[PDB]
Amino acid sequence: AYTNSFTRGVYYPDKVFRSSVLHSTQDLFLPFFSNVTWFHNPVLPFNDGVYFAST
Amino acid sequence: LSSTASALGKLQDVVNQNAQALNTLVKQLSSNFGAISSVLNDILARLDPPEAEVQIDRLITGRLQSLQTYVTQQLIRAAEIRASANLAATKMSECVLGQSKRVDFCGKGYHLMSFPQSAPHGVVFLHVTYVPAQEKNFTTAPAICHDGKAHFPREGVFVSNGTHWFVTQRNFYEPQIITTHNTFVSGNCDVVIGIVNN
Amino acid sequence: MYICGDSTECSNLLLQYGSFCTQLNRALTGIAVEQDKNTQEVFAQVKQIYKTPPIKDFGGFNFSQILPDPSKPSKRSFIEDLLFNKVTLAARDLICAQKFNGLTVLPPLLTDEMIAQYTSALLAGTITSGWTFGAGAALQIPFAMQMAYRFNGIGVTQNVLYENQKLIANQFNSAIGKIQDSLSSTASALGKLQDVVNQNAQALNTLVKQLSSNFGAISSVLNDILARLDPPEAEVQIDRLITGRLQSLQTYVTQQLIRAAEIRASANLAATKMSECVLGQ
Amino acid sequence: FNGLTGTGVLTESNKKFLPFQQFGRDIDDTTDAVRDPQTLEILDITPCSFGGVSVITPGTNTSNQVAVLYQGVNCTEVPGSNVFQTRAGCLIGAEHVNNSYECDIPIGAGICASYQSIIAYTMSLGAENSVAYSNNSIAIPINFTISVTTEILPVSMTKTSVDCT
Amino acid sequence: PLSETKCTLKSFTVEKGIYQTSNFRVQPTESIVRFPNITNLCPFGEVFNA
Amino acid sequence: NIDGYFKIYSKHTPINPQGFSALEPLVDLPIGINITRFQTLLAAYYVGYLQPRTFLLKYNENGTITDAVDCALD
Ligand SMILES: *[C@@H]1O[C@H](CO)[C@@H](O[C@@H]2O[C@H](CO)[C@@H](O)[C@H](O)[C@H]2NC(C)=O)[C@H](O)[C@H]1NC(C)=O
Ligand SMILES: *[C@@H]1O[C@H](CO)[C@@H](O[C@@H]2O[C@H](CO)[C@@H](O)[C@H](O)[C@H]2NC(C)=O)[C@H](O)[C@H]1NC(C)=O
Ligand SMILES: *[C@@H]1O[C@H](CO)[C@@H](O[C@@H]2O[C@H](CO)[C@@H](O)[C@H](O)[C@H]2NC(C)=O)[C@H](O)[C@H]1NC(C)=O
Ligand SMILES: *[C@@H]1O[C@H](CO)[C@@H](O[C@@H]2O[C@H](CO)[C@@H](O)[C@H](O)[C@H]2NC(C)=O)[C@H](O)[C@H]1NC(C)=O
Ligand SMILES: *[C@@H]1O[C@H](CO)[C@@H](O[C@@H]2O[C@H](CO)[C@@H](O)[C@H](O)[C@H]2NC(C)=O)[C@H](O)[C@H]1NC(C)=O
Ligand SMILES: *[C@@H]1O[C@H](CO)[C@@H](O[C@@H]2O[C@H](CO)[C@@H](O)[C@H](O)[C@H]2NC(C)=O)[C@H](O)[C@H]1NC(C)=O
Ligand SMILES: *[C@@H]1O[C@H](CO)[C@@H](O[C@@H]2O[C@H](CO)[C@@H](O)[C@H](O)[C@H]2NC(C)=O)[C@H](O)[C@H]1NC(C)=O
Ligand SMILES: *[C@@H]1O[C@H](CO)[C@@H](O[C@@H]2O[C@H](CO)[C@@H](O)[C@H](O)[C@H]2NC(C)=O)[C@H](O)[C@H]1NC(C)=O
Ligand SMILES: *[C@@H]1O[C@H](CO)[C@@H](O[C@@H]2O[C@H](CO)[C@@H](O)[C@H](O)[C@H]2NC(C)=O)[C@H](O)[C@H]1NC(C)=O
Ligand SMILES: *[C@@H]1O[C@H](CO)[C@@H](O[C@@H]2O[C@H](CO)[C@@H](O)[C@H](O)[C@H]2NC(C)=O)[C@H](O)[C@H]1NC(C)=O
Ligand SMILES: *[C@@H]1O[C@H](CO)[C@@H](O)[C@H](O)[C@H]1NC(C)=O
Ligand SMILES: *[C@@H]1O[C@H](CO)[C@@H](O)[C@H](O)[C@H]1NC(C)=O
Ligand SMILES: *[C@@H]1O[C@H](CO)[C@@H](O)[C@H](O)[C@H]1NC(C)=O
Ligand SMILES: *[C@@H]1O[C@H](CO)[C@@H](O)[C@H](O)[C@H]1NC(C)=O
Ligand SMILES: *[C@@H]1O[C@H](CO)[C@@H](O)[C@H](O)[C@H]1NC(C)=O
Repeated sequence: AYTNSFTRGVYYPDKVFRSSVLHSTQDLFLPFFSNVTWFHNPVLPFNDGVYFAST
Repeated sequence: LSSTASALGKLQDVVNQNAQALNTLVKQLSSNFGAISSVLNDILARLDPPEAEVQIDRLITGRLQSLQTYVTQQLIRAAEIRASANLAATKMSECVLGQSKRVDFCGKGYHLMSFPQSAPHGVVFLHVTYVPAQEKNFTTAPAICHDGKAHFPREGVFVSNGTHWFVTQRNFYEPQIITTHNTFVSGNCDVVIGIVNN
Repeated sequence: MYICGDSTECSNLLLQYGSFCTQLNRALTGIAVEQDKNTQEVFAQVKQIYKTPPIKDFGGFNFSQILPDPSKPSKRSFIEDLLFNKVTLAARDLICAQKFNGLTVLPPLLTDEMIAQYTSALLAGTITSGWTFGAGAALQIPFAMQMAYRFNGIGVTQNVLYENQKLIANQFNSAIGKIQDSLSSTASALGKLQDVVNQNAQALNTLVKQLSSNFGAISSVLNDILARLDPPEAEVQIDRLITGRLQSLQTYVTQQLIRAAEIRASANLAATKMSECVLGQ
Repeated sequence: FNGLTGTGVLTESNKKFLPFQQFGRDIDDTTDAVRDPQTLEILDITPCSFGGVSVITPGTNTSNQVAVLYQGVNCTEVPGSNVFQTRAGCLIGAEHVNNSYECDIPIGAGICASYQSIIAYTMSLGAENSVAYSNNSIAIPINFTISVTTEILPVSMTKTSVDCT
Repeated sequence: PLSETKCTLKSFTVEKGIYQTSNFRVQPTESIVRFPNITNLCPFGEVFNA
Repeated sequence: NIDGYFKIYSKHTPINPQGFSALEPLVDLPIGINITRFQTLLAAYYVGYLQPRTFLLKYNENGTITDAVDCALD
């Protein structure tokens, strides 16, 4: 399957506290509404980061 | 005018502002601006062209910056002076050449006439105005019921001095007797609120 | 303080560029005094403070939603309170208006309650005495006769008022209640004031934001640059930062001059309207 | 604190830092609170006060006394004469009264000083009078006066030309 | 301060009013530096007290 | 992995995709290696890849991330 990562994968970019504001960041994220290659072992590539979910 | 001073504040303020701007423009010629000397002759005649070029470039850019700032300030000030000149033109066109019915435009009171006079870089108006005084009280009423009809005043107002009733103009106390020639009738009087028999 | 930030070598480098700070501060002070003059000439059109009579019998008209009330502490009327609550964007949270970078907000000369007293004086004068309080001394005159004189000035005879006093009083009361409701419920009616506030705030924010750019130097903070390199050859970067920040400051000052000019024009128009349409017809 | 360097006044605070967070921030990237790495407590940071001074003088022709007004400083850390705390700063050298006169040296927020000894008080907008409004009375003038005023308007300024070269 | 006003205006007589002289800043008195607890120090006696 | 630092975030054990929940850092390791591939030990695991993007993040009143929008989608 090739299910859709709806809105998954936003991580606190740094340790700076901040309250009730809206910030704009430039960082290495997993884009919204993309395909995740479901799996079920292959030596997958890394190519600057990886999100890995399981259940 | 002759004894008291500080009446001509605005023209003096204009002159002072212009003089200060020009003086601080001139004074900016002694600044180093990051070069080795303020004067250009010695630095030109004391070093080789390769470094004289750099120093002269720094001086040139500093002086261009200062001159640009001065020009922009002059433009702003000229705009505000133009607005004031337009207002003065309007005031002379309306209050000198005619009588103005618009309130508080020329003076404080009712307007009668004006006279202009010159000045160094401006104009001076001498408005003449009418101002009332020494009031009283009296007792008013909006209509007069006679023969079942209501009589209203053409121009003026009804007053009473305690016993009798008069019509007087609004801006001056000149009482008159009430006749048919200066009052007009409209309908019966059972709907007006403050009618008075007479 | 804005350019250098408490460093002796930066001050030594800066003092040789002339007297820019002098004309900058002079321009800002000129703007501030202009603002004070604006407000003073707009509102202070009267010499005394007239007070509304305790008993209200204004011929059937109902003014209770404009005249001030004693229950509120600020002595502001109802419509003024609706208008003050609607501008969302000073108790005791004061003496704390300064920011980390040198910049301050001075308080206005005329407190809000003084402006409230001015407008109350104007409105009670025009209710009781008509327009005669703008020429000489106030002369009382009942409200019904003042309204008849105000009809008689647009070409309608004054018979029309005294047989239609009730209709006119009812229409005025209904219209004032309707405007109250429209102002209370509908938003986005105070466009001009809010746009002015937003423009000022955005200009200040971008001025502050500009403080953190390399401008072509090694870094954006003076302390790191001065503590990493040697004084013989670490002066070029300081010079670059000084020039950049001077440029940004001049830009901001010029924009403020333009905006102050347009606000001055608007204040003049408001003064004319307040002198010709309130104190007369 | 642990690398970051600054100047300010440290106060006990009541923020809710997340455990992995070290130091807070404001809207404009200006440090606001810091967690101290010895007892894990939050400390708010306030910049050290500034504010231009000003001098209030009645004119050298009259006397040589002045009153100094510091702008926007809580008048506790100022350092001689009477110290008056107002909402626009604090006054040094001017005594405070309990009256209200129309004033001539406005200093702000409704307070405005004037010479007597240099007092500081609150403005008085005008003499508060009441017109006796009654529904059947008027007031008609019986005399008049004629008054002459002045108005001064600038129309032009000096013409100047400057050569660039 | 009167002398400061006379300097700023560049005149020996100053008219009635309010003038701006200068600005002041409160100077910091103390320096404070803080660092986390000193723990897991490098082993040194394992090559001496062995 | 960025310039010698290998960072592992996580959300450990959310209890029931779909929805919103931010990921809090757990560990940073200062080594630095030319790294190109990986393989797990012994079960079905979704995998996704990260690329540079611009995001807008809305912080809560308590410092938690409660909403975020992309900036090159529509
Ligand atoms: C109100 O005005 C009328 C008109 O002037 C006054 O009536 C006259 O009063 C004078 C003396 O004040 C008498 O000599 C006249 O004979 C009066 N005229 C008539 C027709 O009787 C009247 O007195 C004034 N009211 C008051 C209270 O003085
Ligand atoms: C103007 O005067 C008063 C203002 O309140 C009112 O007159 C009252 O009229 C009623 C009925 O006619 C009387 O019972 C009262 O005694 C009157 N009061 C006073 C003080 O006179 C009314 O508003 C107006 N009256 C007239 C005649 O215009
Ligand atoms: C003005 O005069 C008219 C006419 O007399 C008065 O109207 C009379 O009022 C009385 C009492 O209200 C009635 O009994 C009569 O029927 C009315 N008509 C007539 C023809 O007398 C009126 O009251 C007077 N008003 C004043 C203020 O004096
Ligand atoms: C003038 O308008 C006000 C505003 O409505 C009226 O005040 C109302 O008075 C009634 C009776 O006391 C109350 O039930 C309403 O709640 C009041 N309105 C408000 C908004 O609180 C006032 O009564 C009017 N004037 C007269 C003479 O009736
Ligand atoms: C003039 O217009 C007014 C309102 O615009 C009319 O007054 C209304 O008349 C109706 C019917 O008589 C009443 O139910 C309303 O209460 C009245 N309104 C008010 C505010 O009093 C009036 O009838 C119109 N007149 C003519 C001749 O057309
Ligand atoms: C100047 O600072 C002092 C010290 O904080 C203020 O006095 C305290 O003010 C707070 C409110 O800000 C009150 O809760 C305290 O009761 C006050 N007294 C203390 C702490 O002993 C003073 O108000 C400040 N001056 C101002 C704000 O004008
Ligand atoms: C017109 O009459 C009114 C009321 O009788 C006068 O107003 C009062 O005048 C007395 C005079 O001693 C004062 O003590 C009161 O304070 C006044 N009332 C108010 C509310 O101020 C008024 O002065 C009279 N007009 C003239 C020109 O004398
Ligand atoms: C209106 O006011 C004028 C002055 O403002 C009064 O004229 C003065 O009257 C006194 C008393 O006789 C004389 O001493 C003055 O010389 C007069 N002045 C002038 C310029 O002539 C005038 O009397 C007042 N009107 C009334 C009706 O009293
Ligand atoms: C750093 O070390 C100090 C002293 O060794 C610790 O302070 C003690 O912390 C314990 C917590 O279990 C308290 O019961 C003691 O009362 C504290 N003593 C003093 C003198 O403060 C501190 O907790 C340590 N902090 C860290 C983060 O390791
Ligand atoms: C943010 O945190 C504060 C304090 O931790 C929360 O405020 C209180 O939190 C306690 C914790 O159980 C509740 O019992 C109270 O009801 C909260 N009071 C209020 C007024 O909120 C606050 O709820 C948190 N906000 C969040 C999580 O959105
Ligand atoms: C995922 O891939 C399938 C086919 O490989 C494609 O139809 C679908 O549009 C992709 N999803 C997204 C969000 O692009
Ligand atoms: C100084 O000059 C002013 C100018 O108006 C005057 O008011 C003041 O009385 C003079 N002082 C003395 C002591 O004469
Ligand atoms: C003003 O009056 C109040 C109360 O009457 C008093 O406490 C205060 O000391 C007075 N202030 C001065 C300066 O006299
Ligand atoms: C070895 O132990 C002694 C105590 O007997 C101590 O003084 C010394 O510092 C230790 N050596 C080292 C390297 O710490
Ligand atoms: C990867 O190897 C190259 C040499 O081939 C080296 O220059 C670089 O620093 C290395 N980077 C990492 C992250 O190992």
